[PDB]
Amino acid sequence: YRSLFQDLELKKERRVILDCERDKVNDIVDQVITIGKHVKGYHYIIANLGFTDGDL
Amino acid sequence: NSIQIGGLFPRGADQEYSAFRVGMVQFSTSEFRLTPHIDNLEVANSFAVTNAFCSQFSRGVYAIFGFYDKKSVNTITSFCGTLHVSFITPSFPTDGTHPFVIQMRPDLKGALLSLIEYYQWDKFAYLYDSDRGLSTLQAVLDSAAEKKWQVTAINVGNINNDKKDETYRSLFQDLELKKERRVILDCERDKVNDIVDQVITIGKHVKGYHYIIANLGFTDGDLLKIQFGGAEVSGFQIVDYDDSLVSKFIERWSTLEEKEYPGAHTATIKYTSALTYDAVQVMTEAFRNLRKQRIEISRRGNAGDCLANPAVPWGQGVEIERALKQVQVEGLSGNIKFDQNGKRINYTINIMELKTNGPRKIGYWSEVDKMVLTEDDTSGLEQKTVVVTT
Amino acid sequence: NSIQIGGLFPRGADQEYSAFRVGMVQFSTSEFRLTPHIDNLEVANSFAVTNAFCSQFSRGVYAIFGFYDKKSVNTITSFCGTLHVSFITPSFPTDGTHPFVIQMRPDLKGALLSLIEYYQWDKFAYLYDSDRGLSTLQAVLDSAAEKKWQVTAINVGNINNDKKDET
Repeated sequence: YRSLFQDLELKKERRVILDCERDKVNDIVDQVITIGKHVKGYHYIIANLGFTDGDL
Repeated sequence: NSIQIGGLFPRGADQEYSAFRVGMVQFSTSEFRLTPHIDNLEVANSFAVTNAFCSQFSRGVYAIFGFYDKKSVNTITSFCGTLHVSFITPSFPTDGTHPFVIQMRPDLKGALLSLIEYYQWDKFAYLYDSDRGLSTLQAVLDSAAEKKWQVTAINVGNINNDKKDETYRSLFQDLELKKERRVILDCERDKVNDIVDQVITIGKHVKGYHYIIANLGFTDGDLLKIQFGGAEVSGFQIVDYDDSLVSKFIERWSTLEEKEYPGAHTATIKYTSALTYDAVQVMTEAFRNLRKQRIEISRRGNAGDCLANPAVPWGQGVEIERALKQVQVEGLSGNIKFDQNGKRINYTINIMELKTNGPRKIGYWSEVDKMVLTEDDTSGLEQKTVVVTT
Repeated sequence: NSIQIGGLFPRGADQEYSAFRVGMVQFSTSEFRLTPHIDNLEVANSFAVTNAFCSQFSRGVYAIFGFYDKKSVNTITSFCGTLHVSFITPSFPTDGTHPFVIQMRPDLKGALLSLIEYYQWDKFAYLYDSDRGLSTLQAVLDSAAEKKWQVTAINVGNINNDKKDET
């Protein structure tokens, strides 16, 4: 993941649409927390019906 | 030879009690047996402290040992300053000089000062908890007078566990008005971890922020949770794990069964417990020094009431302190020496920093040599400063 | 109905004890009269404090009176809290809600902050002794954060009286 989001930094992406399973959503959000890219200036879109179901 | 001593401990200080028994095992000798008198009374109640104190005084103990509250420190100083009973302590150093008050915890403030001196901060927020005493705050303010600092001190410690939440978000929002990038936390490890977690949740651990954790437990707390945030983090370590004696300590410390010694079966250890384990060594070293001096100390154990008026000090106990301060041996904290006031001297503390690979030392702060960088430091961005012919 | 009471007057506080005598005069009544147990001991010495305290406790006095040091506040609070014995003081108020504690000093900090607001100050020095406690310091700093101020606090009180001039 850290290798992955670093790659996003080269494009300096501020905008990402995740499309993953309830569990993968959790792990991804967690890693985003650890790398801290949940700060203002980023944005996300969770492509599933479980958006409320997720532990946001 | 039986040698009775006290054994005060706060409830929930299990690691320290375990390490204490470890001290009893490691340094036991046929020449004499130490005779601990364990008491797990709460530190919060000064009256209870008085109770245990008079109780062990009835025990006729030649020494007493344990932690103390900021609320309780004056009591211990009063009695030990009264009955001339020596008292070693892991806890924070006394703000004032006292007789019979040995203290295991190195003064920390000067290293903090030099640390700020290195980063050359002009202005910063300063959180603190009342329980360790505000003396550090008095120090940083005194420095602020000379060094011209616009420090913003705040106590977080009044907050309830029940609503320790919005109070934080409200707090850091207040920091935003000054747009502070630089804050020194000064809290106990639990509230340390909580505040760190809140910093995580609010996300203010990205690059461009910085922190300074004012305690010896800088490695003891989790930092993995914030290691990757990009904000720089640095602290202190009284206990180098790299030390051969220390790694040797780890070799067995891991081995101990969790049942018999809870909290002990781990790769690491809190510095405080380490200070306890060292303290027992110091005590025993002192008693070994006494018998060699052939100094009789067999005072009657029937000391009677500690409230006795007039209170009469027993002289051999007064002599004991004279040995205690003069004692010098290695410990988990490394070399230890005392002043005539019983404060620690000739000590030095490692300056930790967290890095993406993991935590690392960068230098050491002597009390006399102040800050001293290691040569371990590498280099900056060498672009070969692009040579340009003309 | 004579009623035994404690008496813990710090040494050198003569005017206070005299005022106590006047108080005994003004309110004396046939229904009951107080029975002071007057003592003049150092307020700093928590040991002696506990000594006289348990001494009057042996008397089983139904009330106790005297001052307390910042060093000793924890003592008397710990005892009245433990022994459930009433006590009265004119010493500076505790920061916490302690049972069986009476105190004649109104809190002064809010009026102080108010006075600050009246002058609409933004920056100032703040000399302080450590004796009455740092509560006012914590307060003025708290207001300093919110009101956006520039405190310059200094602990004058630790200075030795011998060279007390050069400092």
